Amino acid sequence: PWNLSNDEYYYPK
Amino acid sequence: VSTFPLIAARPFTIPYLTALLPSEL
Amino acid sequence: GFESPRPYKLTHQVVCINNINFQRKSVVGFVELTIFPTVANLNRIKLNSKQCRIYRVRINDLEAAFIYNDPTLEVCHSESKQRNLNYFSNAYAAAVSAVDPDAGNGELCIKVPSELWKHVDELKVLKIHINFSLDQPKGGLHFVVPSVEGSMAERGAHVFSCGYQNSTRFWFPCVDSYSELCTWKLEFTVDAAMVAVSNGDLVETVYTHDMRKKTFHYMLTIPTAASNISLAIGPFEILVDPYMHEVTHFCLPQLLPLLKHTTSYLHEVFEFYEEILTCRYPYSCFKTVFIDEAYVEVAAYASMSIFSTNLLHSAMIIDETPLTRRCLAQSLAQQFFGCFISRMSWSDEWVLKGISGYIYGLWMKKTFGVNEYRHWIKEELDKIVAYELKTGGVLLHPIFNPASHLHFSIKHPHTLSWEYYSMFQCKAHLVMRLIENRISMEFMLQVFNKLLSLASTASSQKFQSHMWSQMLVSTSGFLKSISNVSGKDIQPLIKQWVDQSGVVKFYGSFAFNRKRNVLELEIKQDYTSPGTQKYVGPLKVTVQELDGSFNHTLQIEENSLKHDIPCHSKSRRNKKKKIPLMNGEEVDMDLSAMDADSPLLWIRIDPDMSVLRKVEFEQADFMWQYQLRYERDVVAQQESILALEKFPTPASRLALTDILEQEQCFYRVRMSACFCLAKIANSMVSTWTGPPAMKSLFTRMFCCKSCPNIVKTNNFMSFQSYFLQKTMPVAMALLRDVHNLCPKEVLTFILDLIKYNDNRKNKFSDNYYRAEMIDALANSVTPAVSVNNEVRTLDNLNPDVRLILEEITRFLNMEKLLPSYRHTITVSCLRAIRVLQKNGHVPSDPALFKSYAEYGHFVDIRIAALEAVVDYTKVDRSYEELQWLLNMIQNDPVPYVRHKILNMLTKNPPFTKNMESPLCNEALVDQLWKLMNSGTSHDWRLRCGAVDLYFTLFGLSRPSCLP
Amino acid sequence: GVLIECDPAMKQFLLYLDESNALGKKFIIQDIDDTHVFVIAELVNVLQERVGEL
Repeated sequence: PWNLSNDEYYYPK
Repeated sequence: VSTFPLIAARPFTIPYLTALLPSEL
Repeated sequence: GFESPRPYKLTHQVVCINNINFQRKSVVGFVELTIFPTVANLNRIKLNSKQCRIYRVRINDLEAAFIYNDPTLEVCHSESKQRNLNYFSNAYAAAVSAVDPDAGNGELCIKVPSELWKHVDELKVLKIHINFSLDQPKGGLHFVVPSVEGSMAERGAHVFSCGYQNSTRFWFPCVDSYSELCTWKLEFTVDAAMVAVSNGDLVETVYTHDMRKKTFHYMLTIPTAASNISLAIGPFEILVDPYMHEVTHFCLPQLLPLLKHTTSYLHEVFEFYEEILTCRYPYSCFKTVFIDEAYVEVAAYASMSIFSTNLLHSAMIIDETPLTRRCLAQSLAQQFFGCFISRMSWSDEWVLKGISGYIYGLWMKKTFGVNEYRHWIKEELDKIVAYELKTGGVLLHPIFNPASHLHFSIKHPHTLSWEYYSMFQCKAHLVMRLIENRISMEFMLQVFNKLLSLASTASSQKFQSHMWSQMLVSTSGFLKSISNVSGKDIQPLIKQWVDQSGVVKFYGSFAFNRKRNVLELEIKQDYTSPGTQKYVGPLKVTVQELDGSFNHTLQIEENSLKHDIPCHSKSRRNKKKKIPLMNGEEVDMDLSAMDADSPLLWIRIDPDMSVLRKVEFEQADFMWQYQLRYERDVVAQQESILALEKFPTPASRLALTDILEQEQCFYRVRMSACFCLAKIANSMVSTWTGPPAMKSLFTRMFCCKSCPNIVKTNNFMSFQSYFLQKTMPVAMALLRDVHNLCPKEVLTFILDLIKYNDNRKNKFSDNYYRAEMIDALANSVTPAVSVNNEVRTLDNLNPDVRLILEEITRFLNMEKLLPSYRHTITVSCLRAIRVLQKNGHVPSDPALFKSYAEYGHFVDIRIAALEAVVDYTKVDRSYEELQWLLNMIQNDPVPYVRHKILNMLTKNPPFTKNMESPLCNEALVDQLWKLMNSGTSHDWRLRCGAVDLYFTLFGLSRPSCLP
Repeated sequence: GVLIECDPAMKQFLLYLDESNALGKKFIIQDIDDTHVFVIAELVNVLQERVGEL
């Protein structure tokens, strides 16, 4: 129901 | 009937009302 | 340039519908077309019509003579003894081409009266007034009339237009092609308590003189095709969007709060699609209708979308919010690029399907994150390589057979198999991602904005198609607009991935030369398989060495096999320094497993998925473990999970367990690591030291600190440990002991997870977690040890299975009194009873599933019960159950259920062509040939499903089991 | 290759000649551990001259 992709740890910028 | 009795499946006339609607709200 | 295949040009069409009778399932109406002949001596005018009884036709208020014949009603003659499928496919393609409006043809042939020939030679207007009647439609308009008494608005009866592609001929006579654009005037005289939703904007709503009926007048000034015109008449609850005020949402009665919560996100979808493209939404209104017994889950017409009510959820329902959200998003993407910009031929359909799927993927990227985007792209690519290696290949943009490796003709959308249609849309959006890879994303959005801007300057003119054909896109126009905005042409990429119909297969293996410090890759292609083709372009490879991550481009010509790339130092093993990753960060790695002589940690062939490929790389197991742990790409973590199943060493168990414990890993990687850890644990029995896999980890993550066997009370507010918590016992139940039976330590753990479940404290529902608990109980069932075919009775039941059977009986009976959101526990319990019947535990009796597959049940229960009956008639070779299923295909009220029964009977067939079965009569061949020929003549999706079933059962040649 | 058994403290003596000799591409082709090294066949007799200083 939300983002749930830990994007700040895989693509930090 | 004594061991594992199942309530028989009855058809609804409008099944989305008993499926989709929340009962505790 | 667009030149019409029709000798006339249609300007305006009036569709008036009166007397919608719900008791008799009947509509009456007329249709008035305004055509301009482009060639003199027009004589006959050929229109499209199915199922409508044509009463009278008047051309310019003069009585004209029409003749009707539909060759697609009975495709081959009844007295032809042919029984091969290639004959039927050619005859069906010829029959569909004989009613095709994309040629000059059509089903209703009207003869122009003689006195109008001096009006038609000097090219002046003709106004054709047909009045018709649908007596009891088997297609097109679907009447959902419940059997509660009361008025038709009090019982909840409604009509909606169903079908796919050009299926508007099924409810009024038209020119049912996507290339005949005209303006529209739509009047519907419905009951006073009902509302009629259609395309355009509602100009007025007048009462009738008795005030018992009212007429809805719609006008559509944007020139759309007849195939984009829809209708939904019912007692709908109206809800104006509180954010965007031209958007109205219609639901069935008593479902207004679900509609309020569900359609509350749609303004963000509107804002996204209007800011990546720079055109505003082209239509003046937007209407979302939610209905019962829908054809597809989401249909998109001009200025209107028709969804099923099964998408409506409340605020406390998770695991359904993203699915409904993305259904709304792809309906809006098709509003932009399937309904406003239309198709010039049946070729150039890949352009529209690709642009719709590509901008919907951009929406998914922004909304759910880049990691969910990469996971979705990888699952679509795996889907297409599985389908294309299975059967032939999908050919985007064929030239008119061009694809003769497959049992249907690809000249028309209504002869395609449904799986081919799904894979067509899937491959179209992946090829559009490839065009974005060659020509950057901002130039791609500029292409789409140029197409939309040409269409919207075209959409406001009044000239009858002098300029209205700029709203139709083609392949040559799309490539020319790409070449206009970028200066590069993509003709090699178009020639390889569109015109050629194949995917590539890569087999890679490396060797590190220590002397010259090089990495010798060895990439060979399998190009002799039936689905494959040969790749000769460039190929990116990413090598992670101790000095960092380096990309290399390899030129893979036909005679190429060995590619020597250079390697860097190994001075980050001399000092302990951090090894820099693919992104800017750097981590501490345990280099004890690495080779002493090689610096390279892992290799990835084609990391960005820049070709339609299937890679089979041969790394070492420590390289797969390093790629699972320290990679910053989710598709590489998924492929390392997939490749670690072949290496059951305890270092791989440590790698997957460290992935499972790790938050800030993407959650769908941990959900895969559960099943990979279960498979590895099953393979290293008689070596496993401590408890079963993931149990201690479950008690560490999700149970109480003071009580290890009592689970914590449910708080599902994190949405990543909720998914991991509901997927971990399902994988944990696939554990097996040395005796091939599930251990009683994991089964007891699952039963204690079921008993101590308390959900009185979270703001979310528990139906999916409990349904997954039933799925975990079903996974633990091993086949029973029947002796001398002993009858399975209650006393000789397994002591393990009696607890499982008690739990699923309790769950199903409690669902009968307190139902779940979409009867998810009914579906899970029916699936588990079929699991217990598939092994020798419960008697193999289909009567329970036959009672759950009746008409009055919810559609998820129906398809689960019918899946159980299809599995039963495959295993027990039942003749009467197959006749039951074929009868249910012939006469069921819901056509989605008929399509699903044909689909499930194709996926899990009762016999294949190789098998000798008792169910290989001439009677079954005659029944299925009659089902292809007649019987399925009203749907275009049941007929392709019957063709698929006949192909799966009897093959392309003459049925063998025949005189 | 040519298996050569040596001393752990003497293994790095042949590695310094690898980074100094410009005859071939690389002297040591595979360094097994601390008491086993490999070599293109040609420098055992030449190494015997360096024993006077070792």
